[PDB]
Amino acid sequence: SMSYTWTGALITPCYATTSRSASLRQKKVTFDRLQVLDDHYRDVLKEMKAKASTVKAKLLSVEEACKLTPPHSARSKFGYGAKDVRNLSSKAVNHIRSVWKDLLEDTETPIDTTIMAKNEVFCVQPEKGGRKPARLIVFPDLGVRVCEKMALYDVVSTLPQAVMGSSYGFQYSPGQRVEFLVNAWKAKKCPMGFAYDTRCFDSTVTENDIRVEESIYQCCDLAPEARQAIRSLTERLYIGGPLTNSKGQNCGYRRCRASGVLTTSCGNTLTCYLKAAAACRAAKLQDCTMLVCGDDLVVICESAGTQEDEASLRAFTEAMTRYSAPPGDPPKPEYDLELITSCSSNVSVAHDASGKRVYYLTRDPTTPLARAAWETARHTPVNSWLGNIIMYAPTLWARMILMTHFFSILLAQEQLEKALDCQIYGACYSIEPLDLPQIIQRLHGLSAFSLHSYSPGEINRVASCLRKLGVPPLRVWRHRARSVRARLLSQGGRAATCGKYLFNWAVRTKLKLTPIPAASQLDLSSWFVAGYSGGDIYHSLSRARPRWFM
Ligand SMILES: O=C(O)/C=C/c1ccc(NC(=O)C2(NC(=O)c3ccc4c(C5CCCCC5)c5n(c4c3)CC(=O)Nc3ccccc3-5)CCCC2)cc1
Ligand SMILES: O=C(Nc1c(OCc2ccc(Cl)cc2)cccc1C(=O)O)c1ccccc1
Repeated sequence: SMSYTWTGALITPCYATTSRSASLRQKKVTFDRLQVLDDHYRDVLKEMKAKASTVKAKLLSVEEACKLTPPHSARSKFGYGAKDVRNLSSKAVNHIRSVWKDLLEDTETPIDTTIMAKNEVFCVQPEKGGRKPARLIVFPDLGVRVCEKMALYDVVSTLPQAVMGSSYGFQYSPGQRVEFLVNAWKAKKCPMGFAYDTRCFDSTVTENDIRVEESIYQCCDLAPEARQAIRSLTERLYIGGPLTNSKGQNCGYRRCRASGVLTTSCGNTLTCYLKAAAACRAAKLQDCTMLVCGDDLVVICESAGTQEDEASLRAFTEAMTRYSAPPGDPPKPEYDLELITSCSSNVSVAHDASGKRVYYLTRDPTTPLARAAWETARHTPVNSWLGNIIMYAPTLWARMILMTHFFSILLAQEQLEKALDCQIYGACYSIEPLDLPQIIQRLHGLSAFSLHSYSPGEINRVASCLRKLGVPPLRVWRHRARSVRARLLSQGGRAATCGKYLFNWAVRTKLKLTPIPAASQLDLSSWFVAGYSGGDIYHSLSRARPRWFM
């Protein structure tokens, strides 16, 4: 069937992407799907289902689902918003219960969704091609979104790890992700790795793929209401349904993956892993190790020879293509771990204070810098700069440019204690900048504060990027950081900890740096568990048992 059909009504609004480029994207994502399954597919599926059978899922109460709703989440068209939901207002709660009852009673009627163009900031690079069109977001009403959490929050948080095990990428912090990749690479006699990029993955997801995902969720121990809600949500929402623009006009119809449903990440991860694990068998790849994050797939295997590796890679592609997962860019075999770009990141190595080797994840900093620039210029709902500091804390660019620049602004605005929202693995987190030393110590280790001996390739990439974007050179940043550090140190408490730990690199005479005693208390239990892209998930960071002296 067609992934999408359009009435012709425009995708109306609500360098950066806008609704004007939405037409160009619609042409790309609108196509008929051709899917052929085989024995490898069926075998992998049964193996996945057997592991899913060990899961016991819980039905979330109305109160629990409401607290998971972001405060700025889209308002319902039924006279209430995210604030009313979080406060457990009578109107919001009564509507949610009516939506739930309707899922238990109605098993067939398609549920309405809103289609909208995403406004994301990308960089002005005219050296190769032109500006990329806006990505599209498809989401149901706020009421349907709360019910999705009640039925599937515990499923989508628990089931992917039980099924895929160590292959589930969202169970890893950036440090654990590097540990997984390095251990996998060094485990092979002669290693070969590749990244597989699917052209419009959400559009390649067929209605059978969605029914197959349900067959996996149905293996959980579920409360009868959860079982019926999952069944009704599959037929009425996940399989497809009608599209409505921001103005209320009928836009068309969807028969592929919705980007803004709770099961988007989980379903995409399961589907990608299933087709890839089956394709690995068809291509007859040796001792495979996979790492899957939604549509992002990386495979580390045992090399069979340059010509053989090229041949097996074409065979994997032909299998993936049959499964309705064709590539955008054809996959390339890599014989260095540092040469693999996975989740827009690559492995690099530095040294700690004692000269010991330390692996970390980095990336080209063009887009993180351009987005941080937009964020200082115009106040945005999500602060990509904060998330980049959290995720890329051990990197040369996040320490010298992002940390320095934003701590100087927070010092000037007297907003260090002010909690800001950032997206990590699709979920929204309300974090206070003062908590950054503690967070970094937990996700990356004490070493992240005393890392040095960066590679020539990494230094040159950071330096070239700064030149290309008109950003002052690294020496200017070291000078600015010494002032930021001094001002922070003088303020005491958590602010001094920010100066001492985050800007230790900026001083000629480096400090000892003992572990931060309060970092243990940080409740990070809901941090590197699962992916919730388009899931509309929110968590405010909390401290467990605070000591009076902290
Ligand atoms: O000795 C030498 O040979 C050269 C020395 C040298 C060169 C330039 C400066 N610039 C400055 O002082 C000013 N800009 C900055 O001190 C500045 C700070 C951050 C900047 C950023 C980002 C960096 C990441 C966090 C968010 C801000 C961008 N740009 C920045 C410029 C350059 C810019 O203007 N815009 C962009 C656009 C896209 C991407 C990055 C940038 C402030 C007043 C006058 C301009 C300072 C020293
Ligand atoms: O979580 C981040 N990005 C996402 C993602 O990460 C995969 C991934 C990327 C880099 C590392 Cl080091 C490790 C894993 C997979 C799915 C969804 C999202 C998302 O957009 O929320 C995110 C947040 C702040 C900086 C950078 C990335």
